[PDB]
Amino acid sequence: AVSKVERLMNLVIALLSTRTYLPAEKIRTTVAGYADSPSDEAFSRMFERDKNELRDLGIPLETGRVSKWDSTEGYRINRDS
Amino acid sequence: LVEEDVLTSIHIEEHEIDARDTKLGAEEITRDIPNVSDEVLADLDERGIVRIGAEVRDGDILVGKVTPKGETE
DNA sequence: ACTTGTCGGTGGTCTGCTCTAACGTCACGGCCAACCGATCGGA
DNA sequence: TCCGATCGGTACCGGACATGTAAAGAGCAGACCACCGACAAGT
Repeated sequence: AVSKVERLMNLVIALLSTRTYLPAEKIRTTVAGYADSPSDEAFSRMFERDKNELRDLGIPLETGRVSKWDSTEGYRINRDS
Repeated sequence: LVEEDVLTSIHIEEHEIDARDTKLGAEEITRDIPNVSDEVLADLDERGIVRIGAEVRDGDILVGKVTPKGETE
């Protein structure tokens, strides 16, 4: 049982403090509050809603590949912007 | 022979290090060196390499390269 | 008042399978190029 | 009894290093992810 504000704070801290792009699975496993999702689709919907809410507040999230040798996309927040 | 440098020769050794592009991250050559003392980096210039003409002993740092480690437990 | 599990849609990317109808039809390439001794199988 | 084949072996320490080609293309479908609409129940 984690409040939504705490979940969003954990997500933004994890994105800011990580210098490399993180895929959805790593965020689900690591960041607290995403481990109680009954199904993968429910987690994806919740993460999309949270990301949309954060983007609405003006936080400049950047999406790109995890690595030049990998195809999965990741998330990262630029510290300069 | 020792005193007057009769049988004296000069030997030149070449040391090379490369910072290639890795899958898990990018390698950058700089004088960060997170875990050392302060006296070790006396001879290094602003770009993390030794200065020309600076004597180097055994174990001294020539080029300081830091590579990403990745997520480890 | 705010939020979330459940439901359905677009478009892009990575991955795999099936198809194409003039006529076609049995490969070069060759090392090896030592030296001695012991043993099994044909003539 | 003789002899063309076949297999077994032949010193040590030091050192050194990493490949060189591709006769294609198109149509359809499946799995997964970044972007989204609703809707009632719990907070």
